[PDB]
Amino acid sequence: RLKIVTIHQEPFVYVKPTMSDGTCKEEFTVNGDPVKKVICTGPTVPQCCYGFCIDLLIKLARTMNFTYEVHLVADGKFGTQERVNKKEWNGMMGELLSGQADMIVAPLTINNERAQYIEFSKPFKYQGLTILVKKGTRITGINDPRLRNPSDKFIYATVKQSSVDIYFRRQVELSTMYRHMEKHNYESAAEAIQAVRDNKLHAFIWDSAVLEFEASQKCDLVTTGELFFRSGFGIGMRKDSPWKQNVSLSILKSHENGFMEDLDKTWVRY
Amino acid sequence: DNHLSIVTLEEAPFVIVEDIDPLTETCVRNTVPCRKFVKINNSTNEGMNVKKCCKGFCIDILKKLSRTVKFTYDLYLVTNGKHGKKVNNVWNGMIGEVVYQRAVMAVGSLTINEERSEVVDFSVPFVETGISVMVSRGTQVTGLSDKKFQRPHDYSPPFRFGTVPNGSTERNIRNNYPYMHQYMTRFNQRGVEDALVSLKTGKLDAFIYDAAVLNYKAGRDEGCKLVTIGSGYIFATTGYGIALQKGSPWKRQIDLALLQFVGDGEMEELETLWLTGICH
Ligand SMILES: N[C@H](Cc1cc(C(=O)O)nn1-c1ccc(Br)cc1)C(=O)O
Repeated sequence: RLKIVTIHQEPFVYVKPTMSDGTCKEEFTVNGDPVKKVICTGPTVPQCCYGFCIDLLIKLARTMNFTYEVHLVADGKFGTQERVNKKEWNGMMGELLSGQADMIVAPLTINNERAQYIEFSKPFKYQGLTILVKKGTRITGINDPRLRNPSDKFIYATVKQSSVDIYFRRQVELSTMYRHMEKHNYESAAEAIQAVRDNKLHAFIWDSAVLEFEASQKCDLVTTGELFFRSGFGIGMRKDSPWKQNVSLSILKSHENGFMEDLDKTWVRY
Repeated sequence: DNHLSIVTLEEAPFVIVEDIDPLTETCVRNTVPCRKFVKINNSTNEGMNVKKCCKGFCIDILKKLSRTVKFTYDLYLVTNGKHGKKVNNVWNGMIGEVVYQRAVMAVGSLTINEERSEVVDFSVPFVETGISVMVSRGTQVTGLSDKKFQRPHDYSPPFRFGTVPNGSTERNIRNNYPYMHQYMTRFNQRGVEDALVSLKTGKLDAFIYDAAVLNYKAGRDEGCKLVTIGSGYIFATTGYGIALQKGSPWKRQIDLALLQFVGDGEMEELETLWLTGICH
């Protein structure tokens, strides 16, 4: 019985209250297909989980003959490595590594830092980084003057303890951007998007698969359009895991099957 | 040792094959030595190894891997098949050289798929691809799943669209969209470059093929008249990867190295050097 850790991140994971008798509301997409819901505990009552990643998890479970219980990551973070001398990963990365989770099913970015310590599947989703702003705000993209030499006038940020924070921390020529951002990063994507609507933050630098969905439903918000870096999401497993090979074979089969395309239709596109 | 037999395949700009420099006996500049086995005739298996020089996006990858993972290699070009197709449960192409242990890795425009992944190990993908669509600018298509491809005769006139047959694109469409496949056979193109001219001259409305190749061709098209769809509409998304023998001791360090190259900008520079063109 695999312990799945995930995180709140629409459209990949929606998190909604249960009904009164502890079951999940039955629901269909506007195209007439069942929305598959699973119970998921976390920061600590049961809740309803569904979305792109949940359908993937359900599809993987039936294909590979295992059962699961899903919980939301405690600290609500994706995972970076931090000094304690020892080092330790926070977020879902930390939970996977300590055995609190057997598998991360989330929009978890594949990068070299994490892959030193865990096994990723082949990507189940290819995407990139982009910039969300509130319509009214106008910028070139990643090379706008307001970004390449910041001030407190124009505040931009990302999520703390995320692949995006690592990406800016590791590259020597993003050094001024990083100093500006670390003093302004946010604890979650939603909080950063809400801070963009409220004008407290002027640019959010985050995963395009999330930002384009947010823009297409919250029409005060717009992305620039560019992807300035390309990256994929993968399933996270520990170095030993006997599920590694069959999980990625199933991801590959699902891309060639049109299945992933149906998921993209249902959840990601507008 | 850490000396490796490596197979590749000609497909610009990923692998470009040139005759040995004229003829100081050596490969110069951009290029690495690659040998090719050339048949004496088609009634025999006899041939001669011919010395050539290879360059390109994937060769530049091979060179960075060689230095970081610390290995040496003898590079040769595959002589039966292209990338890898299972013929009567038996593999040809680059995949075949790997599974039958003539080569321990395969480097080139080799697409990662499930069937291959059961008999070879694949590195992480280092360039993105999938099935894309190319049209002349002005034409209105979402992608492969457009109803305009799926039920062609719901539109008058019906669209003229095809692919090059006998490869992965045809096989994928046959499995997913059987009527589409039946319909477009009458529009088979015999190569990429004939399909491009049929597009630019009005004989074809759409060409369906490998996204990485189509993006390359669009970015360099004279007149900038040919366009592909946005990567959000690519079908069956996957990537080129490096194939290794099953259970290979190189897979972990090849994977970490490619992820280092992506994360630190080096892959982006290679894309600008070889793949990005004058259009868009
Ligand atoms: N890289 C080649 C495959 C490439 C050429 C073929 C063709 O000739 O049709 N189509 N693709 C292709 C690429 C990705 C996907 Br998903 C589907 C088709 C390979 O490795 O075989």
